[PDB]
Amino acid sequence: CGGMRRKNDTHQQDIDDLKRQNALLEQQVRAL
Amino acid sequence: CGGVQAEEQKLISEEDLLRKRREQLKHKLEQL
Repeated sequence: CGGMRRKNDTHQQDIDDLKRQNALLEQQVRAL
Repeated sequence: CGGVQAEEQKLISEEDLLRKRREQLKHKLEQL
C-alpha cells in the first residue's frame, strides 16, 4: 500500500468538485 | 488497507454517476 490517498484524493477531488457544481447547478435550475 | 481496488472501484463508478447528473442538469437548462 503506497498509493491509497493519492488515488483516493484524485477521486475525492473530482467527486467533491462534481457535487459542488451539481449542487449549485440544480440550485439555479430551480429558479428558472 | 486490504482492498484498495474495491474501494477505488466505487470511487470511480461513483464519479461517473455524478458526471451523468452534471450533463443532465446542463441539458435541463440548456436544452429545456
